[PDB]
Amino acid sequence: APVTHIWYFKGVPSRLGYLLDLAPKDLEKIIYFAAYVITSVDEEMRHNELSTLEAEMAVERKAVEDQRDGELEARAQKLEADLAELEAEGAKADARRKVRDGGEREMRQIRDRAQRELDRLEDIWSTFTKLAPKQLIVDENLYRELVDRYGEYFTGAMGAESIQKLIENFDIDAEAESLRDVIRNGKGQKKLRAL
Amino acid sequence: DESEALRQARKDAELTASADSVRAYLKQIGKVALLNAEEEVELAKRIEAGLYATQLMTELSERGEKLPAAQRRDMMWICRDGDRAKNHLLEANLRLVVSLAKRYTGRGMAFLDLIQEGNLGLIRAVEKFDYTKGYKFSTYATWWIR
Amino acid sequence: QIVERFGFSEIMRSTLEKDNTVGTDEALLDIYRKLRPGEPPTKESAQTL
Amino acid sequence: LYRRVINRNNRLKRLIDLGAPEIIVNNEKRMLQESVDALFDNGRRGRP
DNA sequence: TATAATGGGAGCTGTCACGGATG
DNA sequence: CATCCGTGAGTCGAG
Repeated sequence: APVTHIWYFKGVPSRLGYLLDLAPKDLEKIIYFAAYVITSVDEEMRHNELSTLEAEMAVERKAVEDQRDGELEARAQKLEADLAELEAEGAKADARRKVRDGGEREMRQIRDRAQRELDRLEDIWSTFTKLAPKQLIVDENLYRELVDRYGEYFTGAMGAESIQKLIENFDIDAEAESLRDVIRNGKGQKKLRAL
Repeated sequence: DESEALRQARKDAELTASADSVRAYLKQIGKVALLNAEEEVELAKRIEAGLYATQLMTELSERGEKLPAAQRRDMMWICRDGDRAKNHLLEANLRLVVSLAKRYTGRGMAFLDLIQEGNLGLIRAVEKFDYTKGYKFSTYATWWIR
Repeated sequence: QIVERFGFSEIMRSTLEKDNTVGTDEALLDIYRKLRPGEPPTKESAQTL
Repeated sequence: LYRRVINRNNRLKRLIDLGAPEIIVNNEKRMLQESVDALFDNGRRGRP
């Protein structure tokens, strides 16, 4: 398994970091296997299906919401039905307030559980849409969910050999002049890091 | 009881990876859940099916002839589901190794190297496991890892 | 009790005021989060260490 | 140190061959990485 | 090599003066 | 202008 020369990685300024415009701390989480790194993406194939991929993701987002508003309804039914059942028993009205706040606690949880799913489903679609070389996906379960769904659309790897891949598909001549353009611009702090 | 703060706080810590190469491996193991006695049996059942579909096709490739597209595909899936089960059991009792790998610390060989070789014995352990005897996996493992 | 014991000074009053969070649970969790990141914060795991 | 690397390089070989889960294989690799690192420049990264 | 066994463990202590990256 | 990490801090000899 390929392995990176520590002289070029940990020596500051981090030569590898500068080369790939990768962060010194982000480089770490990669080489030593703490965070996956996107290696290459078929942007075209993404585009030519982006319309259909959106609709599909959408249907899941709807079907998640639909259960939520349904699940919530049935609890609201039984919340009102129980409050009256303890009323037919003639319980103290204060003893019903316990049952009241109980329901409102259960419904909140339900909504939050669903909402977390929808936020995850959001964080998934957002991430896939805006995917590109040199992106770090530190969250694992996302990346697993990211491969399972759209694994045909990009190339994700991890560790010292992924960084090997990044160097192969590195265009020196291109990345060079690109730095010279930021140099031609007066903007100091960004000219600093481009110098 | 469960605040939104904690729920955000928990994912923040868990997501960040520590600097200690030892700790970072521990945290990885704690993900998969320990196995129920009958859960262990299940995987054993699958691996047996999985391990066997493989031995079928192995000698067949040498002799030549092969299964139809319907049989081979159905045969092939067991071979995958099996090789997937095996990987699950290993990840389950991956704690077990590190349990009795701490005990050989400070003996002229590193902790991690101890745990690895440890896992290396665990891989052989799950292969020759048998669920016919009602013994949990943990006992036929320990003797193999040690 | 914080106001009681250390109230004679303005620097401690200025401290309890600028205090970010309150609550016995939220304090233990807070310290746990800054001591050992990478580990799930139980209310029983921050009380223990 | 050389004896350290080759021990971990070889152990990777056996692991890859045996078809180990990714959690095990990667752990070796990571170790292999710190082992080459420790030999080239010790103490630079992490504890010596 | 079949009872069952499932997440580590020592930390290290009293510098000093500087450049570069960050603020 | 003030922090954090990594790198300097005399020579020979002796045991």
